[PDB]
Amino acid sequence: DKPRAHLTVVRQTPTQHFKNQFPALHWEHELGLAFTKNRMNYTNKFLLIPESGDYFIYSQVTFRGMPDSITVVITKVTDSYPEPTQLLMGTKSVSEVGSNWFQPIYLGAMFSLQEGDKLMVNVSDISLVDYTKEDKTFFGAFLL
Amino acid sequence: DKPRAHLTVVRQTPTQHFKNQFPALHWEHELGLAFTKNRMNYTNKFLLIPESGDYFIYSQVTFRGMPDSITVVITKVTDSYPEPTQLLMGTKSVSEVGSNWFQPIYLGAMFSLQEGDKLMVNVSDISLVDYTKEDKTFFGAFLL
Amino acid sequence: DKPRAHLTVVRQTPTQHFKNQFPALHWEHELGLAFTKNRMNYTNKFLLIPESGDYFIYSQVTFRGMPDSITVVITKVTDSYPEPTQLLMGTKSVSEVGSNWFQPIYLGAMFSLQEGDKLMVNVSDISLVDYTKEDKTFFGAFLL
Amino acid sequence: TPTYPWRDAETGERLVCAQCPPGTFVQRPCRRDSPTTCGPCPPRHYTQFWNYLERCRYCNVLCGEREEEARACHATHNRACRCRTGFFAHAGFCLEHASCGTPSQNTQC
Amino acid sequence: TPTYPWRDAETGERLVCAQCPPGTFVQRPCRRDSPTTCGPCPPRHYTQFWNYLERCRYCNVLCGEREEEARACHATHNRACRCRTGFFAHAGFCLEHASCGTPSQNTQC
Amino acid sequence: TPTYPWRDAETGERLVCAQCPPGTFVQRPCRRDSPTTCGPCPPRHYTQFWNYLERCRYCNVLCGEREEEARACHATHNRACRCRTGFFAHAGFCLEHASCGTPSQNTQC
Repeated sequence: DKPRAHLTVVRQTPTQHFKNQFPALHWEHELGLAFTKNRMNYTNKFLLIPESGDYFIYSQVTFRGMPDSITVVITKVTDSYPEPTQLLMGTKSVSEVGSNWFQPIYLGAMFSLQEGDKLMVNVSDISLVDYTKEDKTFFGAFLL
Repeated sequence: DKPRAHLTVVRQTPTQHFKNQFPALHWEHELGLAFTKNRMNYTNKFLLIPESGDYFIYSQVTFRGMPDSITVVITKVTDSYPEPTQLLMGTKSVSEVGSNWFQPIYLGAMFSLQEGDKLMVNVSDISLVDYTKEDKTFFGAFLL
Repeated sequence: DKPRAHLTVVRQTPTQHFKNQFPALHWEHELGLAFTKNRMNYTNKFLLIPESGDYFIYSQVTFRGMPDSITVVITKVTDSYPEPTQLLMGTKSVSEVGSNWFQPIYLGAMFSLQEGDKLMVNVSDISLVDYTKEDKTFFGAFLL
Repeated sequence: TPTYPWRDAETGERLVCAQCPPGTFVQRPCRRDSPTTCGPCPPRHYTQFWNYLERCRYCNVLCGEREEEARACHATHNRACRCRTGFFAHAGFCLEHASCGTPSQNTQC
Repeated sequence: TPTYPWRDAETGERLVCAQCPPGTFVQRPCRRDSPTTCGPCPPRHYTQFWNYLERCRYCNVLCGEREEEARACHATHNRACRCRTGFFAHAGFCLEHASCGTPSQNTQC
Repeated sequence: TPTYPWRDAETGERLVCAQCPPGTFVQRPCRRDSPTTCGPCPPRHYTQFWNYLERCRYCNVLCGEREEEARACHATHNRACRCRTGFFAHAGFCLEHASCGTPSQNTQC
């Protein structure tokens, strides 16, 4: 059948390498609501595309701040070019508000992808990502 | 063909039974933009899954306040266990702002469901749900 | 195969005809991440439905204000009736905040459409639409 | 009388069909034999204009809190809502007017 | 002892099967021959109630910043989190209490 | 000269192919006979690095209000935008600097 994955959030291991850079998120790929099937593999922050075609890709990242803005980017990486492609961006300016806020950012769209492409989700600030439960921050893709 | 439903909001009949609990919403299932087809049935706040497989599930609930936060949860209920599963959560802290605000919360993802499962949408406060039009608050699912 | 389109934002040519009216947006249909295939045609702000069936339709419009509210509406137009149908609305009241804000509004749902139907995206204020990049404001549809 | 192009379901001869008046909808399209059958809009449905819908439009506007029926769901128009006597409309919210206020406008002290 | 309806995988005779106790799950359903096989919940999984799941529920609650394990992931319950000693819960945020404050409540000066 | 693995379209012999330089893209892959055909990037497209794309990248950056072309769309780079003379960049918004202010920084009184 068709390549499908729904991935859920885990605790994020805060990396040191970020030169004005948006780090990728780590995902759960088999426990609870998380699954991958039909050659759609999750390894090392990427979702590996096994088969060329049109994919619906989606993610929500819930942010909590206890920062000017918050941003989610879903990114395509290929070996054929050194720079990634930004497929989707959801960026929201953070109101002065009260420094005890939470917000989801949701993205989903359809893209023509190629066998071998890697999909990942990047955030503006990893320490703002709510990782406490699998229903709040997730990432998925399926071949149409 | 494949089980599909798009459901639209109706006036909510405010229930008394809510012990710190998120009530489910009532939906329209056949009038206007609302439809159900191919054995995907709507009864009594639930969408009945007729066929096991991978489903894309989505909802938007528009909130208007004329409250610390607002929350939507899409919930799976099975007979095989007394407690439901929270598939998706969209939770947003409500800014002091002005007490004349409105906000949508949108959720959509892919889940492996089983014949007999019931899907419902729960909200943090039913009296904040905008029910005035079918394009603002909706709930849907389709077998991929 | 199946009618599919993902469309991306372009610079908007500010029209004069808007009698308390929500203008439609212009889209890119072939460059970068934008594509249309299998008879799903983009002409003159509309997406032409070639084949009757159930479609998943989606859009994000990123708003930036440098206004009481911001609104996106996805609209169905038929020749059989002079008035359009509002399929989806995402409306968000704009907080006093700071007059240097940005926000996405995302919508996506499933609708039964007919061969010949035209889909378009309308906004509350065209001068608030962020058009700077293709990953921020987009519009798409695919036959399920 | 408005009109619309159509191709026959029996044997596809392209004929010009009659539009249905407000309150009605195309129940059966016109043939080479007979004209267009316009049936009346069912309960809680409407058509406001000369149309060729095969299904009437649903009355899909519910009046909220701080709101009353400005116009009922007829077979020729959708339901419409104004604010209640205590309130006036602003930005999409029906809110109070402070006397020491018409459904459309805020009257002053 | 709770019970559940089931139809046999070999030859579909509708028989009433035994529920599995907390800590366990239906590994094999009951047959006309043998009763229901309840297997123990695997690591980081639980069943809190008499059930007929074919798969235990995952311990899917991670404790955040300003948070500690109120209850560990057992085979009979999910993990639960309270705030740390320095903080109390409010609206979903674990925040400080200003002495001149229990994990549930704000104590005052 | 960078290089890339490829399997032949005619008869799948795995051969190492030549990368295309900035400004170009793989129009035809290398064969057992001939090397890699690099064609020039079409209008409003670019490749900045040694690549093996079968399609150049689109110049997908439009300059907004309060913005000017810092760098034009070349065949070897994407378009880039700085703020106009009246404004400086901050958080993603190009905004004014109050004299009694470079496109990158706010100059003071």
